[PDB]
Amino acid sequence: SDVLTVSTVNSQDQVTQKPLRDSVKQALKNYFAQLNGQDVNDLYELVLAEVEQPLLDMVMQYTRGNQTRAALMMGINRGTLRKKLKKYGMN
Amino acid sequence: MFEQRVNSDVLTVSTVNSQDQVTQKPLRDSVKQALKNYFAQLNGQDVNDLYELVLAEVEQPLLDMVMQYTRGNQTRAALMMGINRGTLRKKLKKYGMN
DNA sequence: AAATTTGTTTGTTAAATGAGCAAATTT
DNA sequence: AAATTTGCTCATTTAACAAACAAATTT
Repeated sequence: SDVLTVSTVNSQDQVTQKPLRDSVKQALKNYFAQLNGQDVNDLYELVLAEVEQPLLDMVMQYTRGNQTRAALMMGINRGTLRKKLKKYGMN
Repeated sequence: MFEQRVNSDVLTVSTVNSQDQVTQKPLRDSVKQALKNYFAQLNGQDVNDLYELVLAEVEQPLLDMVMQYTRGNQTRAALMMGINRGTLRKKLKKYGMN
């Protein structure tokens, strides 16, 4: 049914799968909670910043540094991929 | 004085440790493990859409959550995400949030 | 009766793309 | 020594943008 998922344990020590989208809902339920109406500004860039980096690490780890297969896996262009590598100084 | 909160620490999730103790790990680690899990279970099948897959799994709840916050208001939501109100309206359509 | 937000459009800017190449690098 | 990937470039398609503004809505 749904492919991006993370392991959760309940009080009965049962491990169990739960979408990543549910974790993001939580990270942000929390983000806002701990603000007290202080303006947010760049939340799109913030969330994305934190999602691109682990995606890039993990697909470069998988494709043994091969930038070319990485781009093909992710479905982005070799250029794009490089640019993003510079952005996070991952090169 | 104020204490440093690194960017990893700004979006965080509730994890339990080897001592049955609740603690806040970065969201980025949850993304890392989602993908680890994902590769393990792939078994040499070709992939061609992993960016668009991760993006969809992430934008959908970023949107869902921000529009709850602005009690449905598209203008503030776009100001507070940092994107043009047109993109926002477009992304919202993309997932039928209207 | 405001003030704001929506829904839609326009022209402009910025980003992403594909193709091409020599020169490194892996095979 | 052949095959592939890198590190550029250029040019082209596509997305994101800010600025409008009448019509609907919320204050």
